[PDB]
Amino acid sequence: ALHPHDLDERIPGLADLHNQTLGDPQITIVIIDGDPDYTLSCFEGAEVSKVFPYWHEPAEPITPEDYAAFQSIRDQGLKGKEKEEALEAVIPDTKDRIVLNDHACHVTSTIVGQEHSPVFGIAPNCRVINMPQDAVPLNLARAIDLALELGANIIHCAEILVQAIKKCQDNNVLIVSPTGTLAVGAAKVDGTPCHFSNNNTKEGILAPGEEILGAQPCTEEPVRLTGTSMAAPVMTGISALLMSLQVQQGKPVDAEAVRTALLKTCLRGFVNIPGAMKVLFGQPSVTVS
Repeated sequence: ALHPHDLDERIPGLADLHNQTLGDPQITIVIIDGDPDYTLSCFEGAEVSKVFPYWHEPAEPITPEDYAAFQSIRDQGLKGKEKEEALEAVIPDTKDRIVLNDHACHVTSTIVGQEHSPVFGIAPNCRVINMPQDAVPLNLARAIDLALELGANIIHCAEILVQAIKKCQDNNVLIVSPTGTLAVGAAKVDGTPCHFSNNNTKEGILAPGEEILGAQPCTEEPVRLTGTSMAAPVMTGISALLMSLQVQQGKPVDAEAVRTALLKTCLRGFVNIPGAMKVLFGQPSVTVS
């Protein structure tokens, strides 16, 4: 393991893939989520930039104090109604945007956090564009059309929408989305599916979604979170690494090859980097077909 990663032990083949690539700046990931905090050191040296949807009215920046309030409530481990009442007591008007922006920090750090920082992401060397949505199907469709125009190889999300999704597929662009295109479910620390983890089966893959380490706004201290939307960025990173390797070998980026290699090798099952590598760059067994 030339680049030890938190998930090496939970993801067979990750260390070996990291040994070959940490990503390529010709691979662009567009993240449709909240507004992440680019002052965090995990983004120091990351190829990150923000493109705000121009059709949104800009929202007021959220204070560090508001984030600290949210983070204190999380750190306390407040749960159902207790958590709701506490958020309402202190950040009633900003809690919803904070959830989204907090999620954006975490997801983005999982994908692109720099090695040796508090968050080492799956693909620290890929180009990442955040397209923040916190200022707000139609809107998502508009975001996807913009992401395409921005040069996305991968669009990470969360009738007009159905067509926008098809346009991605028709144009060699991978869509990654959590179950609640590559659908991603969440595995427990031991590889089995989390109970909350939600066509999901047909075109979906399981990945670690429990106790994933990532960044939170306004502080250098990382936090471990659990959910299918914690597992999706892991697959976005893996997918970007596999695309990076296509570029490394002089070959063209092929998003559908990456997607099918991952699915062919619990939904469709747990991510199998070694099997997918064999399909993409080796000599796969006919039995995989």
